[PDB]
Amino acid sequence: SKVEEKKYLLAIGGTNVNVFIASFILSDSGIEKCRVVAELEGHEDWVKSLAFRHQETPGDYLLCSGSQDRYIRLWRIRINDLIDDSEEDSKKLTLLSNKQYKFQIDDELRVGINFEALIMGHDDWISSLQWHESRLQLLAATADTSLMVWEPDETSGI
Amino acid sequence: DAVLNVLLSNPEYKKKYLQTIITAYASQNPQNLSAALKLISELENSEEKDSCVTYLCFLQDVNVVYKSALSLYDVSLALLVAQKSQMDPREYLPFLQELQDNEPLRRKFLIDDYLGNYEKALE
Amino acid sequence: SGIAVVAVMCKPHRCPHIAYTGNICVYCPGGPDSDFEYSTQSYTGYEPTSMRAIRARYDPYEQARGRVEQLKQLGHSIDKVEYVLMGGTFMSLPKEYREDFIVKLHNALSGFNGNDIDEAILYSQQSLTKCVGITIETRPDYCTQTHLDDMLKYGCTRLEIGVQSLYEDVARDTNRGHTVRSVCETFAVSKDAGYKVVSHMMPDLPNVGMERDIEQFKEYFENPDFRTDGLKIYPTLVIRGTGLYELWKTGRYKSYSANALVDLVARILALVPPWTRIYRVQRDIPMPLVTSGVDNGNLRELALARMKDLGTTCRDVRTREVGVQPDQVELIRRDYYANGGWETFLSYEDPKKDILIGLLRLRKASKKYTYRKEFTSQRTSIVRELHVYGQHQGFGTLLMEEAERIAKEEHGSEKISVISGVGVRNYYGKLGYELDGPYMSKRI
Ligand SMILES: C[C@H]1O[C@@H](n2cnc3c(N)ncnc32)[C@H](O)[C@@H]1O
Ligand code: SF4
Repeated sequence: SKVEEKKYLLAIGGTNVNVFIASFILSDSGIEKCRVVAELEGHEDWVKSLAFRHQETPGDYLLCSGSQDRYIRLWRIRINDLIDDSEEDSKKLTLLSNKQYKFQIDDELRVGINFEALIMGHDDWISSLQWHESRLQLLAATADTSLMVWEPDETSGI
Repeated sequence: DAVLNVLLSNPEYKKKYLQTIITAYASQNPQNLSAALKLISELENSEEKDSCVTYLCFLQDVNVVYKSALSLYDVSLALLVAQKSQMDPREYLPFLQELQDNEPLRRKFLIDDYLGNYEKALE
Repeated sequence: SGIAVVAVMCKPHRCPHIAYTGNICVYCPGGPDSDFEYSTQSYTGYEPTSMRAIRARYDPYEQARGRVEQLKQLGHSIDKVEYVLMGGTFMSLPKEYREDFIVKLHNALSGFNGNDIDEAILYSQQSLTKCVGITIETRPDYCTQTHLDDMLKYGCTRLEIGVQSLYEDVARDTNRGHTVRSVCETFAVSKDAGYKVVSHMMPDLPNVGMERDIEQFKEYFENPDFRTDGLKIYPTLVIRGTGLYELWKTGRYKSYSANALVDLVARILALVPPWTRIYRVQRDIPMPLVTSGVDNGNLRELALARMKDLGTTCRDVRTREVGVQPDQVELIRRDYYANGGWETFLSYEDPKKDILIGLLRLRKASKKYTYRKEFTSQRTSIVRELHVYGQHQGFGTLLMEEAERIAKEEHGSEKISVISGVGVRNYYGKLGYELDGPYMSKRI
């Protein structure tokens, strides 16, 4: 997907237990500064499907990362001047699993990627992932002839 | 003791062979875990606190290491031991947060009621 | 833990020796030209593996996936699985069916979706539910240089040949279709390619009497032609629609009583050398189907009890492991000559309690054989399997430390080469090895 003018982010996945995210800046002729900057751990088996959600809030959107350990781990990508500053002397016992990845693309666009949610179930491997055009649901298809919609309900959060 | 008698004297013996010091304490019948977990906290150069605690929690049960890391009054060390302990993070992490913001002498009473050191708590 | 054994069956087909002989084997039951409904060759359709195949309609992606996750609903917690193929003459099938069969065997573990045989095994190398080997059974006239390197591309490491007799008249009169001097020549090209060769033997065949059975198996381990790494003892069962059923009908073939047969296999296991294993003493056929032959389904323990009061202990490498703690262990090796090459058998043993810890096979590559391109530019030595049971951890790296020191000095080799399976290719990459085709080798 894109962020705000020309800067893109690509999300690589396959054959291992991690998720790779790269970045590159566009130009009049081609692209440049194409390098791998993140390395997302958390999974237990291969990553079969992953997709971006559309940027509803300007500067804040989500990321689904489905995998072959029957889990559908989510991510969350924020923008400049909204980084959720941390690691200060009044630290919050950051629970190193939520270690809040951070990088720069060139110099003037820097992001923060943290962990959001984690869902069990699905009874088998999951195949395909889909978001919605407007609302905040998520479709998942598995390998045991099942198809279920996931939704964040109120008064619970999860 | 005799192994520790030589490679706790030179400054360069505890550089290369710092990992076998962890086994030399933790293999005793008094089970001197409090001196192994003391020299880990002084390791300031790199991430070698991670590589040593993952070796100390293999040859010993992890909650035995967790209760001993909790006893020498430094709470940032007890955090790294608990994440290796297959425990529910909603239990220990809130307990570790209440211990962080208090005063130091306020902490050393709160830390001893958990363990059973009632006389040491009372001081 | 352990190793998960998932058994699949290929498409029900006809053997390829029905054309020029006129029919299949005399004792073989089942198949398409029989009365059992929709059954693979040498099966009846009433077996617990052969009932999972018919419900799956022999679809390899759905037959294997239903078997794997069944074994973890019981809760075996599988992460190392070894496939074995059975039924028919799998290498007699057409070439565009065999390669697509093996591809979907790998896709049931990795999750890759494709049809290229050269690319599916690369995805399967970094799998986490990993394959340590594929066993494919075949006939001795289907182990030529065209067929042996097709199995290397498939990921096969162990292959099984039905020998079933060491006499020339028995392989002729039972319409077997080959000669016994031909199977002792194809053992040599198979063991020099790096395969664990297992053969099948059948007592109580027609025209081989009681006394000829015991000099049949004494020759099998004394002669350096055969001396294989495994056996499956399959006593002859008379089935309903077979060829030997009419010999039972007209009174021209009768079987053994079940007191002399258990006496026989109590003597066969006494001669088993410590480098071979006995996988089966009988096969899984439900006894309502069988008319004559073996009465019950407990011939294994009745044979171990019959040699209790003879003083003789079966020194079998399937029997002599942990299944009793060692507290100590020694390093011994054994050296025998098998069909063209110098085999050695390294192991860790206890001579008192008679229990094994680990084992290893190694072979000097001969000069009359070994057509492979990687094993011709210099003198090489081939390690054939490593198999460690279960500190009790460093037994793998000790057997690889010793098999390499013995190859440079005593063999005089410039390269050592492993026939590791696809899922365990990464265990050898840490030890300094590099892949070159089917093999995981290293210049010495
Ligand atoms: C395919 C495998 O089945 C075995 N086999 C074939 N027919 C019989 C029988 N009647 N009894 C026992 N084993 C048999 C063969 O020996 C071969 O190894
Ligand atoms: S024995 Fe092997 S070959 Fe002879 S018929 Fe039965 S299966 Fe076909």
